[PDB]
Amino acid sequence: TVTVEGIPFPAEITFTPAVSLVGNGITDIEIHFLQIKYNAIGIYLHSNDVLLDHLHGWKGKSADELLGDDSFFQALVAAPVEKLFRVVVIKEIKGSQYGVQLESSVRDRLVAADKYDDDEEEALEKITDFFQAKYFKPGSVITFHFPATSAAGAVEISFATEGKDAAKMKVENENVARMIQKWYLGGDSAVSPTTVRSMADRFAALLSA
Repeated sequence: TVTVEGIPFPAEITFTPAVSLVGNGITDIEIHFLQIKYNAIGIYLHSNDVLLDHLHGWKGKSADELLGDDSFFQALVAAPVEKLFRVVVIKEIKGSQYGVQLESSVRDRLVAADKYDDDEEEALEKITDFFQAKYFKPGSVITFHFPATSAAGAVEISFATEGKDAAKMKVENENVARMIQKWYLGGDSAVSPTTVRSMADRFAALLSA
C-alpha cells in the first residue's frame, strides 16, 4: 500500500491479471499563488516482457533522461499491455467540470493528428454525458481500464462513489481511447506532471537492470 495525500493506493490491483503501480501523483493547479489539489492519480501496468521489449531502446537511461524524452512516454502509451488509471477525487467538483476538461483535452489531441471526425465525436459525447450526471464527492474513484489488446474487452471507464454502486461505461473508438491515454501518460503534455515524474523514477529502475 502507498498513500498519496493521505489517500491509500494499492501496490497491485489484481482480480481485474497483475497490474502494478508504476506512477503516483496528483492533479493540481495554482490560482493566485494557491495550490488546488483536485485528484490523486495512480498508474497501473502489467510488467510482462512485452513492456520491457517495447521499452528496451530506453534501457540504462536516467529518470531525467526519460522525462525529457517525450518519445519514451509515447512508446509507453503504445505498449500492448493491460493498463489501469485510478483517479481519486480530492476536491468536490461537478462531474461535468471534469467532463469538459476530458473532452477539450482529447479533442485537441485528436485535431492535432487530424483524427477528429464523427466517430470520435460521438464517443466523446458518450463520455461527457456519463460524467455530467454524477457529482464528485471526496472519495469518488474514476477508473480507466485499458486491456492489452483490442480482442479482450475495449476500454472500461468505471466510477465508484460512496453509497451507489460502480457505474461503468465502455468505449471502443480506439482514437479517443489512446488520446485519453496520452492525457495521463504524455510527457510535457500530461495533465499531472507529478505522476509523470513518478513513472520516470520507476521505469528508470527496471530499465537499468
